[PDB]
Amino acid sequence: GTETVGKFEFSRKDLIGHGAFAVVFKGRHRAAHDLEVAVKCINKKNLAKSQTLLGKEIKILKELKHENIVALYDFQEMANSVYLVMEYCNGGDLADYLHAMRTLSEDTIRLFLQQIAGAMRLLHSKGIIHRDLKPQNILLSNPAGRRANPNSIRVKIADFGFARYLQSNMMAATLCGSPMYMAPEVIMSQHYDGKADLWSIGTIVYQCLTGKAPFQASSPQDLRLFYEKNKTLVPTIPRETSAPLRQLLLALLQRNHKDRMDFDEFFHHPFLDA
Ligand SMILES: c1ccc2c(Nc3cc(C4CCC4)[nH]n3)nc(Nc3ccc4nc[nH]c4c3)nc2c1
Repeated sequence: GTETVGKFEFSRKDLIGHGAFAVVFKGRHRAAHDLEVAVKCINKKNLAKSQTLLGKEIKILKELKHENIVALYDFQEMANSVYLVMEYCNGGDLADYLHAMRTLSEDTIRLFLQQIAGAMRLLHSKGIIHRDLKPQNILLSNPAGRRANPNSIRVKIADFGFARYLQSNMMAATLCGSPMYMAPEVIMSQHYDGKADLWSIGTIVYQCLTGKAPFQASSPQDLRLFYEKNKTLVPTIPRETSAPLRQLLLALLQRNHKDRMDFDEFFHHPFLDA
């Protein structure tokens, strides 16, 4: 029936989410039932890798407290089980929101990107790269429910199981992330750095604007080959897109990470102001 983790409880009937490496249930605080949580647990179908990823996510999330990072309230790590008690975001993920809305207005995109940028400032200052940014890993919190403004929505980054520290004079080479949101250097099995995350942000923004990822293929292999053959990548951006947002997209969606927008440029882009 009811299972308990510290001061929190959940039942496995309340399944929120399922992946290869985690299973997520809705739960609540045992003493304040109105305080909702999401409890992330091992997926026993991939026991070893799931246990490893959840352990790593605990390590990273312990260091990252921010309004736009889904919060770790508590956790419980044992030899044969791992639980993470997470902030509950009632609005679901950005991918589903985009399906419902079809596209977002530039004003909404600005509101969401300002918030993503604030969380990315904290990762950058800590020397952490996320490596799995995609709309499914952006959660929305809508505390005001049906009576909420656009400004009311809070956006929060989730899933730090693939994140790592990267020393400023080093490069990463681990192949991870989701093919359609992976920087070209990542999917081509090359060395990469924090600018890979900036490509993924660019793809997320493009998808908000158009409803589609910017470069599509019938398979990851085919996407790799496409990136390998095309030295210049220009996403197809709708003609009515404002010039500042267009400039931002083109700077983020640079094939070559040397040419790509860097963090200081992203953080201070005028689109994020007005
Ligand atoms: C309706 C209402 C709420 C949700 C929801 N809420 C969550 C999820 C979490 C934290 C557990 C890790 C994030 N806090 N709040 N999540 C989901 N799906 C999901 C659940 C785990 C996820 N991990 C990465 N992306 C995920 C996407 N659907 C929903 C549909």
